[PDB]
Amino acid sequence: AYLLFYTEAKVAVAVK
Amino acid sequence: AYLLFYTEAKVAVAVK
Amino acid sequence: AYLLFYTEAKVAVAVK
Amino acid sequence: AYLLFYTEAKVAVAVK
Amino acid sequence: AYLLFYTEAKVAVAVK
Amino acid sequence: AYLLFYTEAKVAVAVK
Amino acid sequence: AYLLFYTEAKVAVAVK
Amino acid sequence: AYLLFYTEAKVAVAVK
Amino acid sequence: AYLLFYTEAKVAVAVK
Amino acid sequence: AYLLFYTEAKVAVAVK
Amino acid sequence: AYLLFYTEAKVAVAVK
Amino acid sequence: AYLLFYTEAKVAVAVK
Ligand SMILES: [Cl-]
Ligand SMILES: [Cl-]
Ligand SMILES: [Cl-]
Ligand SMILES: [Cl-]
Ligand SMILES: [Cl-]
Ligand SMILES: [Cl-]
Ligand code: NA
Repeated sequence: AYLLFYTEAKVAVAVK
Repeated sequence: AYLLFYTEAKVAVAVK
Repeated sequence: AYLLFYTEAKVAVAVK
Repeated sequence: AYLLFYTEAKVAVAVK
Repeated sequence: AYLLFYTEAKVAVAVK
Repeated sequence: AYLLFYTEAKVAVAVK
Repeated sequence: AYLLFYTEAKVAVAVK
Repeated sequence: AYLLFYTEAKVAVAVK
Repeated sequence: AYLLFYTEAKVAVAVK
Repeated sequence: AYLLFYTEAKVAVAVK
Repeated sequence: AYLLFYTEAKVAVAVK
Repeated sequence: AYLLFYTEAKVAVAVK
């Protein structure tokens, strides 16, 4: 898996 | 803010 | 676990 | 020049 | 935003 | 500018 | 040797 | 302080 | 492929 | 191979 | 081993 | 400052 960044704006991180 | 890694095992990432 | 940059395009962080 | 990781998502390397 | 490694020790990733 | 990666196979680097 | 970021949390740089 | 990669070539770490 | 910081001296980014 | 940087004028990156 | 950033003030680096 | 790597054998790190 890798770290997925996404914008909420502010940066947030998910794991895929 | 900074990236906080934490284990649930698997690593998860929060933004503090 | 290791935090390893990679690219197959942009870069991502793998969790190993 | 600095090599600065950033994200707007994947990561990219800015050159400053 | 930039992803900047930093230390005050341990190392952390700042989001700026 | 930032470093752009592309497939040429081997990874190759350009600048945008 | 590689310089590999890792986390067990903050991060650290492994020498492999 | 930030740990910033840079290049003048190989790379290097600046402590700012 | 992975982008791995590497040194034997200065640091380089290995493509693996 | 390694990422080879050169500062020519914008930075340029070769794969050696 | 791992790189240890510590205080001596100035930061210092030990290969632990 | 910047991190200087030199071999004394084992590699030593100095902050210059
Ligand atoms: Cl934890
Ligand atoms: Cl805190
Ligand atoms: Cl680990
Ligand atoms: Cl900054
Ligand atoms: Cl520009
Ligand atoms: Cl410097
Ligand atoms: Na969310």
